[PDB]
Amino acid sequence: KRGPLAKIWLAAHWDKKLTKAHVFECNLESSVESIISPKVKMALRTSGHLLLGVVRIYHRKAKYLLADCNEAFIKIKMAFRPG
Amino acid sequence: MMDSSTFKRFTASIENILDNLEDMLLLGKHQLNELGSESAKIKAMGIMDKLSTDKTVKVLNILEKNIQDGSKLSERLWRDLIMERVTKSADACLTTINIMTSPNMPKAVYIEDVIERVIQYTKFHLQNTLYPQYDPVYRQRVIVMLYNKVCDIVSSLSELLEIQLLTDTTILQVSSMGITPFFVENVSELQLCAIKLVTAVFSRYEKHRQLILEEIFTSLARLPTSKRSLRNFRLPMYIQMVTALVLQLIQCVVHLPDVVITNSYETAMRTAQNFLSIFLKKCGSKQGEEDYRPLFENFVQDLLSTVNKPEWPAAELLLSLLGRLLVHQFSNKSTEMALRVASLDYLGTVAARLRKDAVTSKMDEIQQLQKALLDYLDENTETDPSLVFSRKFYIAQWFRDTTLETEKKEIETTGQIMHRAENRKKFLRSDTVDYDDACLIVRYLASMRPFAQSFDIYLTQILRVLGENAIAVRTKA
Amino acid sequence: ELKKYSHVNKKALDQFVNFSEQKEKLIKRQEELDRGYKSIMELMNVLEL
Amino acid sequence: IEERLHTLEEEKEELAQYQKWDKMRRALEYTIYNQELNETRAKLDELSA
Amino acid sequence: YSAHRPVAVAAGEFLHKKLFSRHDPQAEEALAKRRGRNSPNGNLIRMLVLFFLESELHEHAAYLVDSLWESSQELLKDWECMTELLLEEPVQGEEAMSDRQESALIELMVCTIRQAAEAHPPVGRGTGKRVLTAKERKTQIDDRNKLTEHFIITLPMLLSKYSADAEKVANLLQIPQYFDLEIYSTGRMEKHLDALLKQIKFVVEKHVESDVLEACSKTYSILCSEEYTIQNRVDIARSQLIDEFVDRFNHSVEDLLQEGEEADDDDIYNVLSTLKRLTSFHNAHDLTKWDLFGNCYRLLKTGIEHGAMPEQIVVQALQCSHYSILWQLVKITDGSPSKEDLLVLRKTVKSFLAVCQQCLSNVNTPVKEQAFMLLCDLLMIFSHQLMTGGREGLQPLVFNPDTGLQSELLSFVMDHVFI
Repeated sequence: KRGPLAKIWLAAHWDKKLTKAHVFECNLESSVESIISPKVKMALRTSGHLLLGVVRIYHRKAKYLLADCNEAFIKIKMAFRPG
Repeated sequence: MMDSSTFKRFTASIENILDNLEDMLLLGKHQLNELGSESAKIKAMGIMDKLSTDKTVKVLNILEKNIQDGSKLSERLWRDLIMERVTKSADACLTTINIMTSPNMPKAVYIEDVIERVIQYTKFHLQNTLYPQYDPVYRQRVIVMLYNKVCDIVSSLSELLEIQLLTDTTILQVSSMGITPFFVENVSELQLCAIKLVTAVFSRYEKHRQLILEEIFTSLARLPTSKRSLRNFRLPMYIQMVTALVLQLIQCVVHLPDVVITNSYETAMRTAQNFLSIFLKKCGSKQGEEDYRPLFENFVQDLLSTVNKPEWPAAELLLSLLGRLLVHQFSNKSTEMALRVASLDYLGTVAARLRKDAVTSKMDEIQQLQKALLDYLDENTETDPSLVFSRKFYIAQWFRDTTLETEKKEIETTGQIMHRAENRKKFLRSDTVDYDDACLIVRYLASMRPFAQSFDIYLTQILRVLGENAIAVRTKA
Repeated sequence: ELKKYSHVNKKALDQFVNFSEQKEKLIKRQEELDRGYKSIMELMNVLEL
Repeated sequence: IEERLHTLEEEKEELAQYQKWDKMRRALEYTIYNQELNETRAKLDELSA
Repeated sequence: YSAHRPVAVAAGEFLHKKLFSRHDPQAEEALAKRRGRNSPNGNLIRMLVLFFLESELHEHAAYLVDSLWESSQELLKDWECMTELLLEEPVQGEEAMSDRQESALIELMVCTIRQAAEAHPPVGRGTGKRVLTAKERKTQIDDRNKLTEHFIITLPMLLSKYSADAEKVANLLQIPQYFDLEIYSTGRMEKHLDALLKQIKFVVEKHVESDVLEACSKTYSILCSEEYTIQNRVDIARSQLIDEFVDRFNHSVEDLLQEGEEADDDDIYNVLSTLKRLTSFHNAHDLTKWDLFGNCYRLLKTGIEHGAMPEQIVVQALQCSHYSILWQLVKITDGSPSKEDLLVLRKTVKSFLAVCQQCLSNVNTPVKEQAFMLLCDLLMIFSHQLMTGGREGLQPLVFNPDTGLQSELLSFVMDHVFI
């Protein structure tokens, strides 16, 4: 809805409205984990949900990077032989 | 005019004062701008009877000019920047005009280095400048005039490449640019010029068919997919661009000089069937994160939307090959689910609107009709170029029609021999008919060929798939 | 000389220059993912404690 | 990818050699055809005389 | 023909209701709009033509068409119908299309298509508070498309039928101001453009009228739109025709300036016609690459010395020299001012000033007025506001007025204005 952590709320709870644009470059994972580490008033279950969000988005980056490597595999194999 | 040496000496004075003041390092904008402006038509007949080594030294000089902004890698310095590209673009215009200028062009008044240089200039500066601000996905009159110069230079590049053979180390990247702008928005006239370029490279060389189809299938996902200005090719009835690109690849290869006609024409259907087979097999399965289906539906409605116009043939051949592929695939059980349901859906669409076209269309005589239509399209080629390829495709089509008539008596042998003689006479030969009459006579010719008379047969194929072992497919059938 | 120079695929300069750049863009991102992996492994150990 | 890139690097030097040979062959071909047109002109005038 | 537009529009709606019942019975369709043929609507066009003939209260049907605009929207876009009823002799068996009727129909077409392009009513009927809705603009655009594709076809044999008719050519060449030129790039009809260029070249070389030359020059300037791809293709024909006219002008002038025999009326007519064409096409187009100020200035100086030769030649020479001077003035504010050609241009302007002062002292009164207005142009060129637009190197060009010239101007104004 609103906030830097709103995308993580969508990932933890909705997960359907997420698109590839947010997945690729919207935030740095290592940044946001150190954002969430020292926060005050942090309830246990909401921390668990933020862990859901970060785990989900990290694994989605791994799947999309695997994908990227796949079309890399297609583009490297081409060659031109006039014979 | 046999000489018209009344501004021939004007231009000749221009280059001799230029190479005097430069040879004994830039020549500035205005002089070269007017030089290209007069080079448009004044030397287009008068370039002959000019000193050859002076041509070599001036193309070397303007080569050294275009070296400067060749891969240039680029509030007040921007004025220098824009004037640099406009100056070198005018220089590019002079190169691409000067080389093509004579109808007969003597060998080695050129070196491929300068054509390579204008090519790489085109590559870098086009991809740097014109795509990002005419397509925000990749992201005042100077841009517009630069655009028009790009259009003119690539058109002249196309006809120059048709004039003479070039090396493959040019062919690969000129084909790359000929296909490049077909996935951005506001480039329609550039796309016509790119059609001209791909006619030149495709009909001129038979060794890059595989190449062209592979770069076609690579970046199909980059299509705009926008409701605004998707169909912008007049024939109302505007059509999408890459469909007409495919069509002119289909009709572009003839290789008109005996059995050369037959083998080249079956080569044409083979190249087409490889194209559509690979395109279909890439489309049929659902790939990750994207799809090629909507490409296939819009492509095929455009294909049958341009089914029967006398200057767009072979769409009937596409539809016959479509019927053959669909009966080959969906009858089995081994093929994947999405391909079968796709082919059944396109079969339903073509059958329905073909049926309504059939019920809404109709409601030496053959030689007379053939000669009248060929005269009318000869007029059209005298008016509109590049349709000579369609004419030669038609000649091959009638040759193979008489062939399939021959193998399916002696009076029919005499008749087909007379038709063969007429065809060869019109080969050696290589009124007041209208476009509407041309459409009527070409749909009459299509009615003569056993093509539209198989519709119920296709329904029969549906009858062969009425009983199935899988429910979903026959439900939506 | 050129009869023996016939069987080799072309455009290798374009291929190598392009694909080295794509290699480097995959290199830095794959270097990133492992650093995030140890980061989340450490943070899991923290959350457990 | 790394080994495929290295293979295309040797083939990149190979293509450099191939294209050098190709241009010098074309230059020689054009030179001998200049020679054949010059001899042609010569022969023409000789036969006319 | 009321000045008030609502009254006129109500009257025109009444007229459309009354006098249009050839095949429309003011009832249902299948016989009312068109009978599927290219014939029923001909008679509606016919009493439009007859109404314009009898309406002698106007030489132009502008107010009549504006009144009949919204009431007969479907009828006024059917341009193909009166196109066959103007050129290719329809199968209705009617009489020959009368020349007065031809001019009347052409004037009606001028009015209808100009109202089709621009929707604003003419002066007196003007409002200025006009807003365009989406429906209005889409109707305007596809109207432009259909008129473009129709009339690129019809204008070649239109001119071929009416090449010698000066006023009909002048009327017909106002429509190309409203043609979207990129449709030519999409329609691939630049060949018909070039055919019409050769046809209007034949008209230009066959006609000597100043008005038709003005219309042709304006048409060329409209189609000299550099923002469209066709600019090279049209510039081919423009350069060809002006080069022909340069050669003809030099050939005629180098024999006219010498006394010889005689100079007779034929050489005078050739010089006057060629200089008329050159001046007309030099007004709208930069043609200073063909420096004919030598010939024009020699003609002006021999007009000064002799004084016994026709008025119109001197008028055309003065205007053409002024056009050359102002077109040179165009390519000095382009950010690249030199100094040698700057002083050369100032000297030529000073010679032109002397010629204009002599022509103001010349006894001919239209020559006096033309010299006065040319001097006005020269002084506003070298005015104090020349320094407004961030200029530095134009200071040598600035020329101060002469007190005797000022007194001559005041005397001319008092003798020829305040009467």
